[PDB]
Formats: sequence, structure tokens, C-alpha cells
Amino acid sequence: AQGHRLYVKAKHLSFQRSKHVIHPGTSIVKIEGCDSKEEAQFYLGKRVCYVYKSSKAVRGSKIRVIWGTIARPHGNSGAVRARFVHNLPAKTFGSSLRVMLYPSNI
Amino acid sequence: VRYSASPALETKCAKARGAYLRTHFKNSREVAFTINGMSLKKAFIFLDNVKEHKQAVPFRRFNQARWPVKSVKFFYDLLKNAEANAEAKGLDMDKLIIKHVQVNAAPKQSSPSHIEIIVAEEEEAVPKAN
Amino acid sequence: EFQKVVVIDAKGHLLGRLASVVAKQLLGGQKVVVVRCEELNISGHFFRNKLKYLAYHFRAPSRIFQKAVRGMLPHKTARGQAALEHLQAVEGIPPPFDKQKRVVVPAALRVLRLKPGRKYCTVGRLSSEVGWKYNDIVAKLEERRKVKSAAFYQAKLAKQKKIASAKEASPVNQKLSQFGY
Amino acid sequence: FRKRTGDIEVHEIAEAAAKRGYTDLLVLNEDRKKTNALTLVHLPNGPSFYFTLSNLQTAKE
Amino acid sequence: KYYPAYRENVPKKARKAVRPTKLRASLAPGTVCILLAGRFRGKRVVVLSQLEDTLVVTGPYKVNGVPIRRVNHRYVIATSAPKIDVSGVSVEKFTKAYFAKQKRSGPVKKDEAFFAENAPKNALPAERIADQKAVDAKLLPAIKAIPNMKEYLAASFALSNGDRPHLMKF
Amino acid sequence: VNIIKKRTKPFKRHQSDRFKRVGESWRKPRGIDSCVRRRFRGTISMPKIGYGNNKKTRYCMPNGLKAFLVRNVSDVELLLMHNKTYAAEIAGNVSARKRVEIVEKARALGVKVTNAGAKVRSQE
RNA sequence: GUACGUGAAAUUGCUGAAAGGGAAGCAUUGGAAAUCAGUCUUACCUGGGUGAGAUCAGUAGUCUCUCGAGACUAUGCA
RNA sequence: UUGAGAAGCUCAGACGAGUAGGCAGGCGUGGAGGUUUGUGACGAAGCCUUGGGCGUGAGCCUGGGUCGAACAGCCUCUAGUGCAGAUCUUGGUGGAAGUAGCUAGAUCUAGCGAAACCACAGCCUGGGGAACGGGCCAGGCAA
Repeated sequence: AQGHRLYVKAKHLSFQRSKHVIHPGTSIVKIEGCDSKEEAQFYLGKRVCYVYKSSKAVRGSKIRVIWGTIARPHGNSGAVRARFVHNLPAKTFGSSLRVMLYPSNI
Repeated sequence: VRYSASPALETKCAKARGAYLRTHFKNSREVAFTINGMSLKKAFIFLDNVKEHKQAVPFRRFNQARWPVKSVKFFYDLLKNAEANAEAKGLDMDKLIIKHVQVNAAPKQSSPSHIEIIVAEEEEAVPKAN
Repeated sequence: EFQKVVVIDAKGHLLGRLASVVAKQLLGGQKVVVVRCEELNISGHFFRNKLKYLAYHFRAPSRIFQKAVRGMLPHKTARGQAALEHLQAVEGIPPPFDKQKRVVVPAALRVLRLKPGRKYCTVGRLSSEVGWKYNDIVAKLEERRKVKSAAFYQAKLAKQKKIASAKEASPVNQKLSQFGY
Repeated sequence: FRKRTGDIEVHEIAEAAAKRGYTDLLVLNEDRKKTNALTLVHLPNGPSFYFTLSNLQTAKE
Repeated sequence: KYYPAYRENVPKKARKAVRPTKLRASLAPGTVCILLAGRFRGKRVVVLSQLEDTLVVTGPYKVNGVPIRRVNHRYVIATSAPKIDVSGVSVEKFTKAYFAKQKRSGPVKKDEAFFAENAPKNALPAERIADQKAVDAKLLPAIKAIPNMKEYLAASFALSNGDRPHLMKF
Repeated sequence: VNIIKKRTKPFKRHQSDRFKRVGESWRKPRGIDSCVRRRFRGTISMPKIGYGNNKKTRYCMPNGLKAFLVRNVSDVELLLMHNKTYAAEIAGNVSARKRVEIVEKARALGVKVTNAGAKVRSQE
């Protein structure tokens, strides 16, 4: 099934935190192919989303999506800080986040 | 008197109640627990086995086995009362099951214990018409 | 690039450095399988590591490598417990993974990390005298698999040579060579 | 079944259903998100009955 | 009932006046573009002309079937494909009114709403197609001249493994 | 000026969960060595004047109206000129008889009733 | 239903639910299941016709006030 | 421009730990004079409830279920007025426990059945400076 995938895969690492205090308002996302702070500038502003399924059939479907937005880079390894409409659950650490290409600035 | 089960109206059921029975509460709870869900005739045979020491009631919550006869004797009349009340309604005897049983604490005057029992039926009707 | 299943060859790799990269990857919700763990290398000569084990009881380097990661992950945390099962350490290359690509970690390679003339120890050699008694059979499988793999490589090489000759013979190739393809 | 929409009253539904080809009309009044009254009329000018439902249990319950 | 009943403090004169929007350089009319969001995401579409915010764009109906539609510049990737002459088509008739959604109108008598016996269909008018067929008649001739352009619009944009949008300019 | 609150959750009393003789009503812990009174980490919060809400929004329901308790039908009449800011709360002991008189009057007056569907029942 | 007004908490039994590797416990952030919050184009303005009414009559009377200010009773609807 | 509860409305700036202690404004209970031409058998008071709200908070308003004869908001008057402790008083109730056992039968089985005690618990390893292990962090264990 070659095709689709107008987005770029990304992994949700953890929250913005000190050694012991965690602020779950913003989360660290490591986008594939992003390995420097200067490179992450391209992904600043994109719309990231978390896609998961559930048993309940809502509106005839089975998919619930929590949208978000990339805000700033995080370190020198291409990580980014993304704020979502609903803060991500703490169980989704090490999952997949889909960074679609809009709002495009290119 | 209002019982504790959503069934036990005139649908397929007959009741029976025990009030301030002079038996130890812990023994009645264990006796009630083991006989729940069994067939009425099966429960009668099992109670006989307890009297004849053929079978022993397990002691799970209030702890293994034991052979109480006084508590079983109290239950024998209630079950006999239960089927006597079933007959007055005119139910189908061979399919009676002990749908519900509950032992409650009584006033501390010896520790008595209220006992209730509910007998019912098991039924299934094939839909067919395919 | 990351995959659902990743096979990492442990030959010529430092234990601690290999443990670090897999520890981060395991917390990243990725399944990692490690093969040939007996051929891992630890800086420091053989006697020092032997004394280290004597002070220290699992004889399998696959267990030892797992044990090193186990204390290198939040084992108490239920997330760390779940991530532990996603890591599969096995000695040699089993058939379920022999016919698959085996990538390597640059940050753990001995040639890229160890100064020339520095003594090092091999876990499989180290484990041979501490309770492990399967070196011969493990080795015997290694040559058997590599001989079959080498024959497979020769067939693949011959196929590659034939298609390469066909590719060059194709006039389409140099029609639009301006793209660098 | 037709979900009531707009400012149309029951005396106007019955007239409309008379020419549409119906015989009787059932209304399930619901208030406070609990159904409590069923009123039914006989088309075109038959008697109307007004019952108050109780213990209405769905098939699931 | 016009004299203001309550205190009703009025909005203070806000010092905001609308100014023309500025679009990206590559968004010049006649540019192949990668549609990003909407039911027609992933197709390739040329830019007929610009608008206030969006870009009035259509793909060849006889190739891709993309109708003239407002598409916001943000949901469009500006591709550096060789530019296509779009001067031929009459772009002036394309306005906000032309692309305006039909007003919530057409009241119905309060008997037909019941029984659900008034449902119309807003099926696309022919002149809307005839507008596009004219646009196709003015862009389809243009595009075949450029080699592989007609097929390029036909193809659907997608990403393979190891695709870095920043590295490979679109 | 929208209805925004500095906090949703209520202030529960410290250790009010453990005991049942201890009521959930907030009581200031006066314990001399009380570390929870001392504002340590992992403890509970404590009411402060810093938690007050906007003075143009205090007493305002989430839809912007301030609840106003009307006993009888006389009270619902004086909300004639504040119907855009106040909502006629019907007292809890007002009988179903006067409860309809209050709701029908308030509907025509233009004011919003908060508990207009209590103890009553519609009929068509 | 005389173990009798209301029948709280502790406490106990039954059932349903989820959870249950030497605690539990609570706090933040969510998720999930379960459940409530509240929904509303509809009115306004404008146009005409049709019948009206009156606080309007190029109109007639009574009542209480202070000429005209009310409440009305006729009569016509410009 | 309507913004005179002048005890009002409005504008500006800085500031905000807290024991002993000092000052101020409030919330709540019983009853008392005034008042709401107040509420109430079309359901008062009370009670429970993962119903909805309000207040920083003390507290308050309301929906549902029970309930059945009284009750409340406001201004003042007044006091036997606010509880988690007192090895507190009284009543109730558990674990302990079907235990210690005591009345039979053949150690077991029936039958009859306490008191003491009880913040809550219960793997250690070390370090954790003040014991720290019984809770804290590193650890293993943990089924």
C-alpha cells in the first residue's frame, strides 16, 4: 500500500521536567530526520496529532485524535516541544505522533 | 416485607424469611455461601450429606471444612418453607434453583442472624424463525 | 531511521555503550533484539573483569547484558517493567533472525572507541569458565550458519552481477544520467 | 416515525397524517430526559387517549 | 424598544483596519502545488490566481478532477515545478461571491418539514462545470506541452520511508 | 470579561480523607510541627486571597449570569431590568403551584430561570 | 406491622463493577469506562392587502381628582 | 455617559514567608423585637445522593430519592453558640474471633462461647548526619 503518509512520523518522549518535578503542559517530541536545533526550526508551528483507537463506536468510527502544535525546539538533537489541546496521558510515552505538514510556511 | 432481590415477585419465584434465629451468625453465612446457586433438590441432598458427614461445608470468609448441623437444621426448615411456598404458587418443582440467599446480623441479645432464601427457575426459549 | 523490530549485532561492541543506546531506544517504544551477545567487549583486560565477576549470578551474557540494562532502566516503574520484555537478548544468530539484516551502533564500536594497544575482554570467553558450558555447540552453529549464509551471499552476488551487467546494457540508464542516478 | 420539528402542534400533525395515509398516532412525551407520558389519537377524528408511562425499562435492562 | 434598555457599554474604537494579505513568492499564479488538507488532500494542483487569503486553484478535471476551490495558502505546499502559463484563463470572474457558500435560505411551509418531504439537492450547477470546462479548455491545452506535466498532476503525492521534508525541497 | 476561574477543585481539609470524624470542611491546620501547614512538596494547597476570581466575574455562573433567589412571583418581577446579568433561581421549598406561576411569568418577562423544570411536568 | 415518627455515622451480609508481586493512602496531569452539565433562527426591520381596536374621532356622556390627569360607557374606524 | 448604596463610582504604583503576639472583616448555631402584605399537604424541617452551581474560605443555593408539619432571608437584640484529640462523659459498634475456651459425642465432631490489645502498617540490604526503619532515596526482592 505505497502512498498516503503526507506526514512525518515522530515519537513522544516525555514531559518538560526537572529532575523530580514534571510539568505535563508541554511534551518532548523527537521527529524523524531532525537532529539539530537549527533543523527543528522547519517544524516549528506544524500541527502534531496523537491517534489512538477505543472500543466505543463514536460517530460510527473508532478513532480519537488529540491535536497539538509544535512550539519550540528542545536541545541539540532535534527534539521539539509540543502543546496539545488535551495534555497527553502519561501512558503514551514512547508512542507515535503524526506531524502533518500544515500550517505550511514553504 | 421487601426483600433484597430484584426477582422473587410472582414471576417464577417463592420467598422465605428467618428472623432472630438462635444460631451463630458466622456458621449461617458459610452454610448459605456454599448452597447458593445449587439446585433445590441437589441442595437438599447435600444438606443430608452434611448431617451424615458425607460432605463438609467449606469455610472461606470465616476461616478447611466443618460439619455444622444446627445451622443446617435451621436451613432445612427454610428450604422446606421455600418449597411449601412454591407449591402454593404452583410452580414447576423439578427445575427449582436457589437463586438467592443472604444472612444478616441480628440484635446483640448469643449472636442471632436473619436468614432469607429465594427460589427461582432457569429458562431459555429458542428464537428460531430464521 | 527506526523500525518496529531492530536486530543489532553485538560483535565488536562495548557492553556499556551498547547498553546505553538500547536503554534509550527501549524507553522509546521500540522492539530491539540483540544477537551474538557472547562476542561483546569490555574495556579492561581479562583478569580484571574476571575479578569483577568473582566479586559478583547469571552466567549467560544474554542474561548479563539484560541484567546490565535491567539496572540501567527504571525497573521499579511499571513503564520500565513493560519495556524490559521488548528487549530480546540471545546468543548467536537464531534462525528467526539469521535471514534478516543486522545493523550496528557506531557509538559502541570498539574500533571507534578503543585506543590501539588497549587490552579488552570478550564476554563469551569470560563466561566459558564461570558456568557456561556450551561454547562448542554455540560455535558449531556459527560456522554452520555462516557457511550457509556465505553460499547465499555468493548466489546473491552472482544475481547482483547479472543485473548490474543488465543495468549497464540498458540504454535507459544513461539517457537521463544528469540526475545522478 | 418522524421526530417533531418546528412550531407544529399535535392537532396539526393529526390533520396532516389523515391525508398522508396513517390510522393512529403515538406521541412519546419526554421531559427532564425521562419519558413519562404517551398520548395517542385515532385518525382522522377518533378518540384520543393520554397515558402516563411508568417503570419503562428498555430491553437491555 | 430602541432606547438602550441597559447600560450596555459600547465597544471602544478599536484601532485595527484590514490591510491586503501578503502571500509567499512561490504562490504566484500558475504554480503546481501540493494540496495538504481537505477531501482532495495529496493531489497536485496549479494556481489559477490568488485571492484575499486563499488561492483559487483547480486541477484538470479531465486528469485529476479537482474543481475550482479556495484553498488557504497555509494548507498548500509551494512546489518549484516549471511554471505553467495561466494568463489565458479569465480569473476575474473568480471572486468571494462565486465561491461563497449558499446562504442558509429557502424557507419551507410548516407542514413539509414534518414527514421529511422537502429535501432538495444542491447538486453542482452546470455553469460551475462549464466554468471549469472552459478553464480546462484553457489549461489542458497549456499543460500537455510541458513533457510529463500531465502525468505529474495525475500522480498522487506521498512520502516513502526516510523522507525528510526539510532536506528535499518540494 | 468571560467567566474564568483560578481553580475548579475544592479545598478539602488535611487528613479529612483518612478519618470520618474529621469533616471535609476546610479547617486551617494550626499544628506547630505540621509540615503540610509548612507548604512542603507533595502536600495539599491552602486557601489564600491570591485565589480570588475577577471582581467583574465573581458570583457568575459559567454562562455569565449571576444567580438570584426568587421566593415568590413578586421577586421574579424585579429582575425585569437585569435579565441579561441575573438568573431567577427558584427557592427549594416553593411549591409546584407557585413554581409554575414563577416560570410562566419569568418566560414572558425575558429573564432566565435556572431550575424551571423541577417538580413539574409538561403536557401537550 | 406494636423490635412500630424521621432512621444519620460507625458496623455487617448479598449483588453488580473495576482493581488486586510485601501495604494502602492522597496530590498534579491527562486517558479510558460510567454519567451529568445546555444547547437553539428568531426574532428584528421593511412592503402591501385584508378584517379589526382607541391612548384616534374637523366627535357625544358619566365617575374621582386637579382647565386637564386618569378609569369607563355609547358611537364611527377616517 | 447616565459611574450619588460619597459607606458609591473611578484612577495610579509598589507590595504579598511567619511562631509568640497585636489589629480588622466576615461565615455558622439556638432564641428575641422589627420585617419579607416570606415559604409550606401541589410537601416544612431533616436525611442520604459520582446531579448542577456559588464563595480564596468559613459556608451557600439548587436537582433527584426518602420524608411528613413546620420553616426561613434581611436589620438589630441576645447566649448553656462552632471540636479530632483531654489514658475526656454516655451510647453504639468492629477487628482480635468462632480465638482463649467450655457442654456433649466419637485428638477430632458438634453445641455454647470471652478478655487483653489495636494511629496505621509489616522482605530486607546499606547509607541516610537528628533514631532513622516502620514508611526516605539507591537497591535487589516483590506472584
